Amino acid sequence: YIKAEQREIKLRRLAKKRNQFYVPAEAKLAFVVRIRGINKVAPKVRKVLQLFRLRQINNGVFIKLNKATINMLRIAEPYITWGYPNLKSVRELIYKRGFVKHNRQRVPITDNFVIERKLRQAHQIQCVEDLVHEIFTVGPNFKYASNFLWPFKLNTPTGGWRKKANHYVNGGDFGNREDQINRLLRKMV
Amino acid sequence: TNSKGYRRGTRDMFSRPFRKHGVIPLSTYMRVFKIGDIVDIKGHGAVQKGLPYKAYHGKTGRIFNVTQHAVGVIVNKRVRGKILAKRVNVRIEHIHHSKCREDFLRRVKENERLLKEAKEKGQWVSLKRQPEQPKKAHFVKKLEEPIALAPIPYEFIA
Amino acid sequence: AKSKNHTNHNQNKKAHRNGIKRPLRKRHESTLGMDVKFLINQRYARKGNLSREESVKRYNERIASQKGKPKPVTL
Amino acid sequence: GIDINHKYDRKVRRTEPKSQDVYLRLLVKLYRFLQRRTNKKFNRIILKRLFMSKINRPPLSLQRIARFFKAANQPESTIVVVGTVTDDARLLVVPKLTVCALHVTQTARERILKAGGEVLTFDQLALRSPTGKNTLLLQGRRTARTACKHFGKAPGVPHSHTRPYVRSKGRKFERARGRRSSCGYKK
Amino acid sequence: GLLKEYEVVGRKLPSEKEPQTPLYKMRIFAPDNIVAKSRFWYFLRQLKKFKKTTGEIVSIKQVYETSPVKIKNFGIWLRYDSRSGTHNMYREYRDLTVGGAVTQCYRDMGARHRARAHSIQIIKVDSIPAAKTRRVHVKQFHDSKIKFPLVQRVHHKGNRKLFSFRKPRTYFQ
RNA sequence: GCCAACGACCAUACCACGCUGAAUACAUCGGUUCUCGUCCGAUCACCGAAAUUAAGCAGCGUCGCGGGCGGUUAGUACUUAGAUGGGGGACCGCUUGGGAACACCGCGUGUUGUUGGCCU
RNA sequence: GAGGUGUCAGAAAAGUUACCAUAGGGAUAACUGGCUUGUGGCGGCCAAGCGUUCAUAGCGACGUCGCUUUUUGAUCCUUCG
RNA sequence: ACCUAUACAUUACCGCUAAAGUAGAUGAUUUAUAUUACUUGUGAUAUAAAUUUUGAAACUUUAGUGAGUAGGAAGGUACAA
RNA sequence: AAGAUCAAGGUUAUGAUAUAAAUGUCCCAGUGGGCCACUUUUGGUAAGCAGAACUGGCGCUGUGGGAUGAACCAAACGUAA
RNA sequence: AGCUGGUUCCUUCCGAAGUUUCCCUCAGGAUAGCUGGUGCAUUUUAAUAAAUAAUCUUAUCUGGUAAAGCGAA
RNA sequence: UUAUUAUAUGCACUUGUAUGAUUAACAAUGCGAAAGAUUCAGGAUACCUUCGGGACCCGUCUUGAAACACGGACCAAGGAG
Repeated sequence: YIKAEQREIKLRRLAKKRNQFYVPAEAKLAFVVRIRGINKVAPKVRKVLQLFRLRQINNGVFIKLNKATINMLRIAEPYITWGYPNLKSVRELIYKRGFVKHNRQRVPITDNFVIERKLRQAHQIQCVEDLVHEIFTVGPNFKYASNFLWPFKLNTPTGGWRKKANHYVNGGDFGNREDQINRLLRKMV
Repeated sequence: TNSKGYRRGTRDMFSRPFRKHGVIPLSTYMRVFKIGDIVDIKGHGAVQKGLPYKAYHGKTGRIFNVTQHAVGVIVNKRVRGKILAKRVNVRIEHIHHSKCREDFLRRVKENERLLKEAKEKGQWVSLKRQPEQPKKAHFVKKLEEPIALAPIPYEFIA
Repeated sequence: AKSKNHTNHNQNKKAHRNGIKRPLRKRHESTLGMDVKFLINQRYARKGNLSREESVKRYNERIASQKGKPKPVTL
Repeated sequence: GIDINHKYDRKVRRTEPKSQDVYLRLLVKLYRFLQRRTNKKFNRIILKRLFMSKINRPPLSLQRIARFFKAANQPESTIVVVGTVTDDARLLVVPKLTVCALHVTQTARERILKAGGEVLTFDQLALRSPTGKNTLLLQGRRTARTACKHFGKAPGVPHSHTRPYVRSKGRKFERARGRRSSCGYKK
Repeated sequence: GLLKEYEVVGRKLPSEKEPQTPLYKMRIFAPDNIVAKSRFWYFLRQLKKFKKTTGEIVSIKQVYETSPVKIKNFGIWLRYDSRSGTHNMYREYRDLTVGGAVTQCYRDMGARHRARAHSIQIIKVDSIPAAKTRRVHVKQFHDSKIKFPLVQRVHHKGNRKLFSFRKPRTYFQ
C-alpha cells in the first residue's frame, strides 16, 4: 500500500522534470451509496438497485469498476452518489460496519480468524485487512469477497446539499465526484 | 376495434429495399441448415409460401425440424404471460443462419490455442474475456510541438 | 356510459411478479413435425443398437477386410 | 426502504410431522438425535421421510421388495421402506430379507415371515445399523393415484389423457361434443 | 459557484491500429473537478464532435492564478442565453483573481439580465494592460491621484448588547 | 491476361460516347434436305460451307451519367435519463449516455468459385 | 359434408304508458356550482384606408393578441334513500 | 451555520420469518484435594464441595424485516351447552 | 439426419446477484367502474373532457414538505432514546 | 332480485385488481392475468459449479419512428 | 551494512484488559423501623388542573367522503356466510 502511493508520486515527479506529462493510470474500484427511496422509482433502476444489494437508503456496497457496471450506475445516477474509496475508508467500513453473509444471517467479523474463516482458499487472505486488500486492489476473488460483505449501512454525512438530485457539476451531489468522495465517505462512516 | 389480420403493418416488413429487387438469388438455399443451429428469421415478401407471421420477424430460434422444403424453428415468444414455445415452419428463403453461434465456436478453438500456448509457456492461461478497463499511465510527448488552443463561441448567426 | 377499452397498464408488473419463466434445454429431446419417416427408422436405430462393444469391433473388422468405399462420397 | 424484502420468506417444508401420532414423533426424535450426532445422510432423510404426508408416502408392494434383490451388490440387504408395506399375491417366490417398516399390512407380514424374513421396527433398525449399513431405502409410486390423472384437465393444446371428473362413465356421459371430430371438435 | 480554474484535456479513444487522436485543451471555470470535465466536453463538442464516453479524459488539472495580489484589469468576452435571445457581451472587471473576476461575473450576469449560470458561456480571458479599458467605471480606478470618499457605513447589529443603550448614532463625527 | 461453359455476390458489373480485341472461342454470320416451330426458316429446328472483331460480350478511356465507400456535414439534427432548472405558454438552456440524413469532397468503374482451353 | 342463427362462440318475438308501478342510478339527462370559452359580450396591438389637407379628432380593412364567464355549446366532477 | 419524517445510523425491547444446538442421568459436567501411574506436566481412581429432574408437539441461541383496503392463512379471546 | 457408442481437452470460457429457486394442487378468493403525474399522443378551440403507449403513484399511504390538499416532492410507518 | 342497504371478537403475517377473452354481454359472471394458502422435489440455487433464474455488458439479428429527403419512386 | 518488527519470554499471583449487549470500583442518603407504619422514588387510571402540539363523522357505495352524498336523536336486548 505504501509503495503504491510512492509509485504514483514518482511517476508524476519524473515526467514533469523531463517536460513530459505522464497522465496517471485511470482509477479502478468504486463505492456506491444509496441516496434515493425505494418509492417513486422507475423499475429499470429498481431492478438495478436490488442486484447491487443496496436495499435501503445510505446502504452502500463496493462495485468493481467495469464497462459492465458503469452503465448500471448511469441509470442509477440520481439514486446514488459514488466515488473512488481510499484505503482508510475501506478499513473504517469493514472493522466497525462490516458484517458477513453466512447462510442468510448477517454475522459480526472482528476476528482475523473469522475472515480466515472462509477466505483462506483465496490465498493470501487470512485477515480483516486482507479482505480489504482484495476489495481495494480488485483482486481475482472480488466476486466472492464483495458478496461475503453484506452492504454497509451508513448514518448520513455532514451537510449533504439540499439540491440532492443534480449531477455533481451543478453543486448537486449525485455523480462520480472522483477523489472528493474521500472527504464525504470518511465523515459518513 | 383493432388491427387483426396477419399482414397488419407489414408494408415495410415485407418490403424489398431499393436495388435488392426481384428473385431470391440461389445462395440462400445453398446454406445447409442442420438441427440445433441458431437461425434468424427475416421476412422475404417475394417468397409468399412459408411466410413467417409478423411477430417472428427478427425473433430468432433454434432448428428442431428439417422438412422437405421447410425448416421448423423454435422461437420462444413472450406472451401475456407465460413464454410458450412455438414451432413455426418457415422457408430458407426467409431463414438465414445466425453467426451469433460462430462467436462461441471461434472461442472454443481460440481458448484451446491459448490453453496450449500457455501450458507450453508453463504459466499462465487467463482466456476469459474481460471488458475494457480504465487503462494506463499515458505519456504524451510533444514531438511535434506543445498543445494550446482553447475554444468557443461566436455562434450567432441565424 | 363510456367505459374504457384497453390498457396494458400493470401487465408488465404482473408478469415479473411470478416470472414469465423460460422452460428447458431438454437433453431428453422433444419431437413433433419430424416427417414421420425419420421417426420410423429412428425407432429401429435405438432397437438395433443392442450393446455394443463386440458389435462395433466386428464391423470394424469387416471394413478392414473390405476396404470399402472410395466411390460413395464422390457420387 | 427495503429494496426488496418481498417474498418468499415463509418456506415450503415441515419441521415436524403434521400428525398427532405419539409413536411417529418418537421415531422423528430418535433420528433427529442421530442426524447431526452421526453425520451421514441416511439419518438426514429418514428424519424428513417421517414428516411426509400420507400422499408422498404411498404403499410399497412386496414384489417391489423382491425386484430389488435382483440388483447387483444387493443380496445382504435390509430393505428400508418408510411406509405402509402391502402384500402382492402375484410373486410366487418371496426372498428371505429382514424388512424394516413403519407399518406392514398383516398379509404382508405373513409372506415376509414365511420367507423366512423378519418384520422390523425402525427403532430396532436404528440400533442394528446407526450407520445405515446394508440398508436400501425404497419410496412408493405416487403416480398411481386418481387425483394425479385429473391434473392437467385442459382441452385445446394437443394433450391431455387426463380423465374428466365424471361421476358415471358411459355413453351419454361426455362422449359427444368436444371429445370427437364429429360433434365439432377433437379434444 | 466557488470559481476555480482548471486545465482539462481529452483525446477521443485509443486504438493501436488507429494513431494518436489530436489532444484538445481548455480553461474551465468550475468549483469542481467534475464540473471542469463537464463543461469541457460541452465546449469541445461545439467545434470537434467528441462525446464522452466515445471520449477520452485525459487529465484534469487545476491552474494556478499567476498573481493574486496583482492589481489587474481583466476583459472577459461572454455569451449568454436569454429566453428568446442569445447575445454577446464584453465587460471588464477589476479583480485580484481571474477566479474572482468570473465569480463576480456570474453574480453580475445573474442580476442584470437574469443571467442563468447554465445560460452563460465563457468565451475568453485576457488581462488588459493599459488604456484598452473602454470601461468607464473601470478607468476611474486607473486615475492618478486616487483618494476617494468612504461614503456611509454598516452598523454591526447592534453591538455585543442586543440592548444598545449608547444609541447608534449615525453621526461618526 | 484472354476465352468458354456453369455460376456466386448482385449496377465498381448499368448508361452514354469513342477506341481496341491475337489465339482455343462466344459472337458476328451463311445454307434450308430433314426433324421441328413460325403469317414470315426474323425467332425457333436443322446443315456449318464463305466473310468479321464493327457490334453483342469482354476490356480500355471518360475531372461524364449513374453507382459504392470513407471523411466532411455533424456530436449538430434528434433523443434516453435528471432537477422544487428557465419560459406566460409555445417551448428552451444545462447536465449523463447514444447518434443521423441530404449535400460536398476524395478514390474506385466488376470481383471471384468450379471446370476446359488459348497466351498475344 | 351440406342447410343457420350478421346480436355472425348460436333468444324464436310488435307498439304505447302525460293513468303508471317497483328496485336502483349522480356509472346518466334536465338543474345550481366548477373546468373550458369555439360561439357571445367587452378591450387591445399593428395600420391599408376614411376623414379638403393630414393613417389613429372620431373610425378602421386584411390580419393578430386577450379578458370576461353575464350568451350558447362542449362536459358530467358533485347532487336522482 | 442552523432546523427537521414513523426516512437514515446505533441500542433496548415486541412480533414474524430465518439460521444452529438442545434430547448418555444406573449418566454427564465443573471445582478443590489425597493417593496412584507417567514426565517437566496430565490422566485415572478415591474423598469432599457444587450444577444438572428440559410442554425436547419447547427452550436457549441467533439475524433480517414489519404501510395496508379487498382477500387469504395462522394463533387466541368471550358466550351457551 | 437423429438415437447414439468411444476417446481428447489447464482455468468452464461477459458482469453483479439469487432475497434459495423450480414445480404441483386449490381450479382459490378479490377484481372485470379505475383515477392521477413525468414523457410520448389521438379526437376536440379547449376542459378538473373523451381515448392509447411506457413507467410510477393513488386505489390499499400516513408521516415530513408544497400555508392548505387522495394523487406532486421527500419517504413507504413495530415501540422508544 | 345480476340491485340497495347491513352482516356480529381480536391479533399476527403476507397481500390485490379495475385488465384479457366470450356471453341480449356492457350495473353480472365464467375465463386468463394479478392474490394467498397448502405443500412437494433439489439445494454446490442445503442444512454440521463444469446446475440455473434473470438484469447489465458483450457478441449476433430485427425495425420505418424522430430526424432527413423532394435538383430520390 | 543498518533499522524495524515478530518467534526463541515459562511458572506463581493478580480488585490488571477483552470474554464478542463488559456499568461498576468507591461512597453518600431514604429505609425494610413486629403488628403498626414513617420516609423516598415512580405513574394521562377514572377525573380534575396548567402548558404545547395533533385530533373534521362513523357505517357505506364510490376514483376519491369531513362533506352542502345516503342511514344513524339516545340506550338496552334479539339480530345476518
